[PDB]
Amino acid sequence: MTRSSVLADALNAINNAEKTGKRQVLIRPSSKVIIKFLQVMQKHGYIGEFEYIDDHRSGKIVVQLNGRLNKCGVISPRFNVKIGDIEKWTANLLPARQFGYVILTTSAGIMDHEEARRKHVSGKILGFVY
Amino acid sequence: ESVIEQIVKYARKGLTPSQIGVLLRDAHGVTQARVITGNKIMRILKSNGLAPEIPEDLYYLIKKAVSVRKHLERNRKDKDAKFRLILIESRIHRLARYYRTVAVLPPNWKYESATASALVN
Amino acid sequence: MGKGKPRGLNSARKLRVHRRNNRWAENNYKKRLLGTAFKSSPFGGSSHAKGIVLEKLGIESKQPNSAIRKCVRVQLIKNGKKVTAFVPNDGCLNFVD
Amino acid sequence: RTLENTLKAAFVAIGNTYGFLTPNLWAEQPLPVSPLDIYSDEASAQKKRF
Amino acid sequence: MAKRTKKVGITGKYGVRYGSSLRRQVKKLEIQQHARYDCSFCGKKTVKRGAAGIWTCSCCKKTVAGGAYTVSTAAAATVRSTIRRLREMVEA
RNA sequence: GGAUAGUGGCCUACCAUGGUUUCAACGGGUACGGGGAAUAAGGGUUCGAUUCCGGAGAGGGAGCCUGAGAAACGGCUACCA
RNA sequence: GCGGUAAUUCCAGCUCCAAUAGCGUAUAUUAAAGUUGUUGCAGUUAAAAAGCUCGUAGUUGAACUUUGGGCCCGGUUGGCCGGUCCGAUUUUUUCGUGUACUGGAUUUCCAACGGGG
RNA sequence: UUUGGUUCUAUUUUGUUGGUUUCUAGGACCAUCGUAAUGGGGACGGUCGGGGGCAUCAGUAUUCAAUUGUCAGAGGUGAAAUUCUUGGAUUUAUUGAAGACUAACUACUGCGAAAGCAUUUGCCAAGGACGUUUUCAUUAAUCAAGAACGAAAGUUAGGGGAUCGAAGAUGAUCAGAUACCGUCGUAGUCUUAACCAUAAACUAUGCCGACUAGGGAUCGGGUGGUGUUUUUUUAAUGACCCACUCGGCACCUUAGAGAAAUCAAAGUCGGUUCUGGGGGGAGUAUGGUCGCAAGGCUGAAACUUAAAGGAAUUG
Repeated sequence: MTRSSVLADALNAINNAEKTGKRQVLIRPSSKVIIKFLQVMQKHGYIGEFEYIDDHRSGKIVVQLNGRLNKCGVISPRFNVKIGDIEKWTANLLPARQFGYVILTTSAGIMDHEEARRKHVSGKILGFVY
Repeated sequence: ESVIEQIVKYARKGLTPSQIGVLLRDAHGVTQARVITGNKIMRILKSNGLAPEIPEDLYYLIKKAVSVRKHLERNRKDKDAKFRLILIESRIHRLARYYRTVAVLPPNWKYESATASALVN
Repeated sequence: MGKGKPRGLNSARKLRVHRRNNRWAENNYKKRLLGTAFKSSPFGGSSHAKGIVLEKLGIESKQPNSAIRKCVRVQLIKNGKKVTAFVPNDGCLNFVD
Repeated sequence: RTLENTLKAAFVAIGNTYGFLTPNLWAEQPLPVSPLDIYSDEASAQKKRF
Repeated sequence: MAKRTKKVGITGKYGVRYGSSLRRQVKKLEIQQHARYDCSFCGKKTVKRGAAGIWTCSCCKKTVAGGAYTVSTAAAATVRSTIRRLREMVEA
């Protein structure tokens, strides 16, 4: 159906596979998602090869990540155009304790949980960075 | 970009509506018209032309299904042994319903015709 | 993930609600096939002995009793020895072995 | 519990479900208890040599 | 449909009895005789049963032979194809 | 139209034949409903009750006077138990 | 599962002790039991993939928003008392009682918000 | 949107009400002037096939029949007997009618949604492949209920009925055989008509989508490179030397998972539906719906038990 779930799982399996990089098709919500993670420095960059007048849109993602291990220990999709979780501002279940962040899609723009508290917020979790 | 490349290759606007326009009025065949020429010229049409007004097209899909149905209907009337083919009649008629739900939503008269347009045309 | 459904909307989520109800294996609202009740006092006048199980041996002394809440079943007697007289009324716990 | 004390951890509530017996439980446990590798330490990596 | 449940066709005549099998045959041939049939000549759904083995077209008035109960059968159609196969080969 | 403190097929004439329900109507069974109670880390399950609050009664059922207010446990009428 | 004669489980009293003005036992209920799974689980062989298809009421939403704004954000406005939590203290003490404080999902109306669906 | 008209609204200057008429905004009716009205499946060309229906046609049986010819057996198995058998069998030669099925071919093989489908050959017509970038340009994707097909065997009418072949008949076995074993034998097998709705319907893996390891070649087509066989000599191929792509296949074969054995997805965590319940009682009772009926769907309780089960080991 979507493309978004394929992105989180393809990175996590790749970190394990030990690889030079990733390539995949991007899709519309999927490109919007990605950028937030990089900013917290899980990833060096990404660039979409042919942004303009093209059928699919394909994204080559620059990994942060080998030499030695990585940065993005686990990206595991909770919601990521997958499944319909919900979070409130008050109701914040999360794993990891702290070391890690949660990405919420919200009315405003994206951001981390910790920043999202300062605004207040809620949305649906995309995935868990441990 | 995609449209611009073919713009250099072809020849030019105004002329392209007229070349295409003839073949369509003769009898349908949007795909056919399109393979004639001078392809480099024809290549631009989706890329620049909106898409013309035409008879048929939305109707074609239904028309063909009914065309096929009648022929199969004799083969279902004769000998009963037809276990594979029957489902096909069930697939095609039904592929017409499947198209008929979205195709009904933009225009008028697709709603009246499309229901009716099994087992008539 | 999650659960299977996304919780997307428009009259969905209704399906799982049906599953919980059909499905509950044990005895439903209370049980009163026979029975319960903290003392249900059957006055019985049959004293007999029944067997025990396949792999051991033994022969217990039991007394059958007819309940107030109409039923005749075999009841076990706890303690060593016993005497039991006119009826009488002996109050039963109704524990499961 | 005994296993925790020796680990030189005093208090951890570790919800081990799905199984009774014991060599499999003891076998499972060194494996979280040797590879830690997840965040802050991950950042700390940069530096090298023997 | 009718106020009917399953399908009588003819059955009401019988009343109650007669049985599923017996009444089914007697239903099939007669209800199919009644069924509107195209005449080969005009193509209008004319054909009616004049009598057993007599079929007439209301529009053209050409009358034709056929099965007693049905205008036509499979059997008659088989005979016509084989004679034609023989006839074709002989002619070349 | 009538009625009533006041909504109104509440009730009643006439004209329309309706209106609901695969988002569960109608119907059946259930060893008061909410505020709340214990669980359990959370989630939910459980419980819904004596107390607070609102609802319904007085052996079963219907009607009625009085009174601002009652369709009345401590009023009647009056069949039945 | 103990008792086929020297019984760690009967039967008697010593001893050991859990607990202790309480205690277990039964019944009801809940945890564990992720064993109704939303958090928290299975469907190759464990209960379990519908024989398979055609479609729908109803789940989801294909390359960077822009209007509106229901779901979204961001700030204010209600939930009796009792009980629950935090302390004074008050009756020789104390639970009770008692004062004061702190929290409450939900819903109402209201600035303001535009990724998504 | 600017600019004028025509109808409505229109306190008014008038104590007052009044009778009588415009233009300005708004609304309406418009003219002038000045800008938009917009974008998985199919389509064309195509290839395979065992996709389905009907016809044609072949052979190879054995039976039956017609005919040869000719004696004392044949049949069958562990061993035998039943059976067949001098009225001439069987085995044997040829010829006909009937007659079911397609050996050899047929392969880790191809195709249909599945069930399944295999003589060659013809007729009508479908479907997946590719390649096009033509159209909807994301149109889509699944779905209880609904609806369709759905082996075989049963069932029923009617035709055909060769070997076969339940039941059932005699024989041997043997304590017993209604058993395996052998002979005989009917519905059935088959055809057209109409029902059944189920199978170990299996890939024990529902179906739709994304990513995530390679390796040998199999079929279809397409991009071919290259020359050769192979044809003919402008020339292009059926196979092929030799890559690549696309779809299925299956094996060989990963490591994170998988109880496991295993899998490459049954992996990494998806969309969606159905559905699970400790085992026996039970896919049963009772009621409903359907069916000619068989039975199928739908679907448990009293009660009973400290286990059923899977996989892997060691005896």
